[PDB]
Amino acid sequence: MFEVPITLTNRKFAQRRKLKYQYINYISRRFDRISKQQKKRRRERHWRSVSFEIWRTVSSQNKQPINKQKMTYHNFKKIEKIPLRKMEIPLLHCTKENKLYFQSISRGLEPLKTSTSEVRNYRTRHIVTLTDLLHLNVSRHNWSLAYKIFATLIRIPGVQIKSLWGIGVEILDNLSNSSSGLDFLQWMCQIYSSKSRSIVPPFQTGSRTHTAKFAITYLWSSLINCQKSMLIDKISEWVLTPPFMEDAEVWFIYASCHLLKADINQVIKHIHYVRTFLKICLDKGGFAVPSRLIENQLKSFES
Amino acid sequence: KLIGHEAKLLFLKSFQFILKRQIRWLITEMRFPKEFEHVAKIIWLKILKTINDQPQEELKLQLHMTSTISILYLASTHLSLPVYTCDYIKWICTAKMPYFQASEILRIQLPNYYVSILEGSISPFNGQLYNKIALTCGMIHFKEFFNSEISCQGLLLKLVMQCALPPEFYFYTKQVIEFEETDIRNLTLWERTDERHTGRVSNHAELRVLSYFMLTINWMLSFDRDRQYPLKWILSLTESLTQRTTTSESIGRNIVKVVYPDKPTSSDYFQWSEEETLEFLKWMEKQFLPTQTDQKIARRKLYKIFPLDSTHQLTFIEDLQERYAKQTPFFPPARKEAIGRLLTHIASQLLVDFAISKEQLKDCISRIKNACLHRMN
Amino acid sequence: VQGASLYCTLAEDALDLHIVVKSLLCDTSQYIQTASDLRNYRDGTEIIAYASGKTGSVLNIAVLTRQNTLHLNRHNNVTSIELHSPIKSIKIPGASESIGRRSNLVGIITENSFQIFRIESVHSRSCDVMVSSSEPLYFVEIDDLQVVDFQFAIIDIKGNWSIGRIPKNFNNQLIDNLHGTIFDPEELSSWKRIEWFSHFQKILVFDRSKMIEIDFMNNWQTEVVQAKAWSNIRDYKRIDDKNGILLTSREIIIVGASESNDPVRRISWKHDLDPDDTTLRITVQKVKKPDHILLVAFVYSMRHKRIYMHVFSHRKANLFQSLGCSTVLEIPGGTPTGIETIFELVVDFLVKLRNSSEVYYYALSNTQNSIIVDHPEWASLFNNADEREKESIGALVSQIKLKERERISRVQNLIEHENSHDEDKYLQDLGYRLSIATNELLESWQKTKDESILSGSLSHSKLKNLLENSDSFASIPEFSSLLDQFFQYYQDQDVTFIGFEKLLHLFLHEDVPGLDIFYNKLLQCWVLVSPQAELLTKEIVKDIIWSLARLEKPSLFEPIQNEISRSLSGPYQDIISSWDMDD
Repeated sequence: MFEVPITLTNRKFAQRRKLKYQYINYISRRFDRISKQQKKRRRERHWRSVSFEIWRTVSSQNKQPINKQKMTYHNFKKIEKIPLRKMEIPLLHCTKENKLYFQSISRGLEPLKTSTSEVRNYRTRHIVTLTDLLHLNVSRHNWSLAYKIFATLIRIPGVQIKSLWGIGVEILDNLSNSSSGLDFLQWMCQIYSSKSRSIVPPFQTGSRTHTAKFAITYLWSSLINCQKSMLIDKISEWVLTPPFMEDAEVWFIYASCHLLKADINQVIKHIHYVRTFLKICLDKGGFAVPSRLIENQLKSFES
Repeated sequence: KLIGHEAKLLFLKSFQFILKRQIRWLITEMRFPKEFEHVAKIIWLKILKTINDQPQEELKLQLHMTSTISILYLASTHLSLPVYTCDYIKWICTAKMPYFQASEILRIQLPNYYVSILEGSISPFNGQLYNKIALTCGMIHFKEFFNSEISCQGLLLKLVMQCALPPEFYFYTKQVIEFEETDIRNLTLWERTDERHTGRVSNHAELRVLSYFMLTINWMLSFDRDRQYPLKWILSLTESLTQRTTTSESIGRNIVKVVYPDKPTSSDYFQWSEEETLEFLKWMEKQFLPTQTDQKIARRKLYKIFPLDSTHQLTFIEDLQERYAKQTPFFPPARKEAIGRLLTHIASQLLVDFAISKEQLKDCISRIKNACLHRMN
Repeated sequence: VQGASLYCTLAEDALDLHIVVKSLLCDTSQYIQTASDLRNYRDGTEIIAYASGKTGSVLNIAVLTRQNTLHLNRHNNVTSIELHSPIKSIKIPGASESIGRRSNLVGIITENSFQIFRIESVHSRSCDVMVSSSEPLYFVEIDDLQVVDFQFAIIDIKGNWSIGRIPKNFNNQLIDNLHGTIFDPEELSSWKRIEWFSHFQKILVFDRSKMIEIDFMNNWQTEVVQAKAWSNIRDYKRIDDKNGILLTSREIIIVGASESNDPVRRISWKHDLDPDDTTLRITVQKVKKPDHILLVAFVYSMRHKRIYMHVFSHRKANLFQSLGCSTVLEIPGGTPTGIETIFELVVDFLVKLRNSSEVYYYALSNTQNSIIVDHPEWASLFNNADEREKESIGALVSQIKLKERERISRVQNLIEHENSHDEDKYLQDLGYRLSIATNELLESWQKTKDESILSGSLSHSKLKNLLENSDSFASIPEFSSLLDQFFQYYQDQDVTFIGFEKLLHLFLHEDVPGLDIFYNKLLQCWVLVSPQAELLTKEIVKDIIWSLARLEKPSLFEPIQNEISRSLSGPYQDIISSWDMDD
C-alpha cells in the first residue's frame, strides 16, 4: 500500500497513456478550434509544466480577471462528439480492458485499480521487499540491520533508484559504515551532470538546471558539520568546484563560509568577501535575511 | 544474429534443459527417487511427440512454466509420491527450485517471441496449475498410459498436522471422503476449450479433498451432541493456529503470501515482525541471486565503498508438538462463532498454500457440500 | 537545520504512533465524483444557547433518502431516535458548512443530487429535529453539479460555476447573478471542486488539472503555480481554520494557507505519499496545545481499507514542520467511502466503508497507560438451511461417530497382541501370502510385458487385492522389518525400488531415517492430545505406509523400451532434439 521503488510493469499502462493523451489532443484541439508516433505522444505530453526558513512560494497578485461559463451541455457534447469516434478507430487495435479504460476515463469515471494493484515478477517483488525493509529499518533507527539491507541491495543488478534522498538521509542517520551521504551526493553530481518524463518530480533531478534537495542539504548540513567546529574551505571548495550556475543558494553558502571564517586585515578581506557574495547572491531568487542584520553582524565584526 | 522461424528446436531445448535442471534439484535437494526422471522423459516424451505430430510453422505450443510443473506433478502422481501441488508452489515461490526466469542470469539469445512465451503465464496462483495439469492430462491421456490416483491419505496427514487437529479428524475426513466417492480420484478435467460453466469447478481431486476437510470440521464440530470438543478448545485451537511463530514452514508461507495476487494476504505481510522481515531480506539475498537479466568497474568500486559482508528457531514437529500441548487442557450458540473463525483461518492457510482463489475454494466446497446434502437427503 | 544554523541531526522528538478505540454508531470499475455523509455541531435558537452535534446520514434502496438526527456526545458517543426525509433523485454529497469564528456558529444544511440541489433549515427541541425544505432547483442547465460550497450557495457544474443565495425561512427560490467557468476541453475526468479561501469572499475552483483562485466580488482569476505535468490534483479540503488549506496531489500533501491578507499559495515545503490510485481523498483534524497547533492529515482510498496519516504543526509564527509518517489498516473486503474527523495525541473520526451501511466511530491514542465472522460467502456454506438439512448433517455425523467406535473397539485387541506368536504367524503368512499374490501379478505383467505403448503397468502400486491382510497386525517396527525383508526378497531384478525415508522427509520436514521414528514423532504430538493416541497413530502410520506401499510398473529396464520406442514414432529431428544429460 506504499509506493514501489521500481519502474512500473509496462505494456498496458503505456498503450493506455496513448489512448488517453491522443483523445486529450483531439478534444483540446477542437476546443481551440471553437475558441478561434512516439514523437506525437512526446510533443503531446510535452507542452505542459513538466520566523523560520520557509522557501516561500509565489502568492496571489498580478493574475487574470476571471472567465464566465464556457461549457453548456449542448456545447460540450458539440466538442466531444467527433473526437470520440476518431478514438473509435485505434480503440479497435487496443485490448478490451484497455478499451474499457478508455471508455471509463472518457466518461469521467476513475479506475478502481492502481498500476501496482494490477502489476504481475519474482526478482522485482523481492527487490521491493528488500528496499522496503531498508526504508523501514532506517526509520526505526536500526542502523545495523538497515546497513545490511543497503549493502545487500546495492549488490543487486536490478533497478537504479532515484530513491536517492532515501539513501541521503539513510546513510546520514546510519553512521554505520558505508561511504557516506556526502560520498553518495557528490557521486550523484559527478555521474549525472553530463550527457554521458514519468518518474521525475523535483526531489530527484538532473544537472541541467537545479538539482535541488540533496545538494543544498549536504551544503547546509556540512556548514553544520562546522557548527561541530566552532572543513569549511573544503565544503565551499567543492561548492566552488561544480558549475551548475542556477543556485545562488551556494552563493549564500559561500558568504556563510566567509562569515563563519570572519567569526587581522585577513579577517578584513573575509568580511569584504562576504559583502561581495551576498550581492552576487542577490544575483538570483533571493535568500534574504533583512541582511542589514547580516551587515550588523559585520559591524559587530567591524569592531 | 538469432534464429528465425525454426527456433522451435532451440525453444524446446531451453525448456527441456530447464526441466532436467529442476529434476536435478529435486532428486538432489529433495531426495526424490531416480525413477522420477524416467517418468518425466516418458511424459515430456509423449507431449513432445504430440507437438511434433503437429504440422504448422505457426508454433501454437504453450510451453509455459506451468507445463514444467505440470509434468513434474503428473509424473509424481503416477508414482504415488506424497507430494502435492502446495509443495510445488512453496518450492518455487521460495526460489529453492529454480523457476521464475528463462535460463537465469549468468546463456542463449532466442527470438523475443519465445522469451515471451517463457516469461509469460508464469504465475500458478489462480489455479493455473490445476488447470495446466488437467490440460496436460488431456494432451496425452491419463487413463491407460498412467495411474492418475492422487496420494490421498498423506494429504490428510499433511492437513491435520497443518492444523493442530487431533488425529481423529484424519479418520473423520477420510470417512466423509469414502462416503461421497468410495475413494476414486482422477486427474483429467479435459475437454479442450476454454469453455466450462457447470459440473467442473470441482473435479481436481485435491480441491475436493480440502472441501471435505473443511466440511468435516464444520459438521463434526457443530454436531458433537456428545460434547466431545469443548466450546473453549475450538478457541484455543484457533489461537495456537493463529500465533505467528518462526519455523521454516510459516516463514515459507509468508514468502508465498508475498506473491499471492489478492489482499488480504499482503496486509498479512504488513502484520509481520522485524525478524520475519530480516529472514526475508536473507531469503532475498540468497534466492534473488536467481534474478533475471568504466562505469561497471566504477560500480564494483562504487558498491565496494560499503561492505558487502545454540541454533535459535525451532523445527516443524517441535512447533507442532508445542501447540498440541498449548491445547493439552482437553480433559452456547456463539460457539458457532468459534467454528466459523477457525474454518476461515484454516481456509486462509489453504488459499495461500494451494495457490487458488477465495472464490475458487468456496465455489468448490459449496458445490461438493450440496453434493453431500444431495446424496444424504 | 534551516533556522538552527541560519542563527549561528535526529529530530525534534522520539518515536510515537497509532492505536485504536472502536464503536458502532448507526445503521442504514470506473467510479465517479461523489462523497455523502456529514456530522457537525450547531444550535439554531441562538437565544443564548449552545451548538448541537448533528448527523446528516444517508439511506439507500436507490439512494433516495436523506436523514437528519441529533448526536448526544460523551465518552460514549451515541444517538437518539431518528428523523427522516426522501428525494426522488439519487443522492450525492450531504454537506453542512460552518464559517469560522470571525462571527457566529452556523445554521442549516445542504445537499447535491442526481438532478437537484436542495438546502434545508431546521428547528429543534426535546430530542426531535424538525427540518424544512428550502426549495430545490432541478436545474436551469441539464448539467450535474460537482461541489456545493457555503449566506452563499455556490455551485460547480463540470467547467462552470455560480455564486448564489438562499431564501429566508419560508415559502416564496434560490437565485444567482455572478457566474463563470473554468472549462478545459482536454481534461476528461468530471470532478471539479469549489471551496473558498480566507473567508475573504474569494473562492477556489479545482479540476484534476489545475487550481484557480477567483476573487469574485471584483473580477479576478489566477492559475496557481503548477499545472498538470506530473500529477493530478487529487482532493482539497479547507483545514478548518479560515485561513488554512489542505490539498492532496499525487505524491504530495500540500498545506496552502495565507501568510498575507491577500490570498496565497504556500510552498512552505511539504510531504509526499506514494500511489497511482485515482481514488485518494483527504481530511484533517486539528488539536490544540500550548506550544503548537497541530493538524492530522488522513489520506484514504477506495481500494484498500488502510489509512495514511501525516501530522503538521502551527507554531504561530506561521511555522510549519513535519515529523515522520504512519499508516494503519482496516478490516475485511471493501474500503473507506467516508473518513470524517471532528505528551500524546487523541484523534477521533467516523468511517463508512464501501457497500456497508454501518457507520463506525473510531478514536486513536498514543500509548497504552491505563473475528465475529459474518463472511456471507462461507456462512452460506456452513449453516445450510432446511431442518432436514440440519438433521441430515447430524445423521451423517452419527453414522461416522459410531463407525469410529467400531474402529476403536476393533483395533483394541489387535493392540493387545503385540510381539505375540499370533502376530508373528500373521506377519509371516501375511508377508509371503502377499509375496505369492505379488508374483502372480508379476506373471500377468509378463504376459502383457510387450505393450511398449506406455510404461505404466496397470493398477499397480498396491497390497495387490488381499485387503484384510493389511490391517490386522499392530506393531510398527516388526512391520517395517517385514517390508525391509519383502524388498529384500523381491531383489530378483526388473522390479520397483523406492526409498520411503527420503519421502517421509516431506511429511515431518526433517530427516526421518526409520519408518519407526515417524511413528514416534507423530505419537508424541498426539499423545499430548488424544486418548488411544497409540491406537490412532498406529492406525494412521499403517494407513500412510499402505497408501505409499510401492509396487509400480516393472523397473528401470522396462521404461527405457517405451522411452526409445516413443522416441521413434516421433519425426526425426524432434528425435534429434530429445536430449538427456544437458550440463
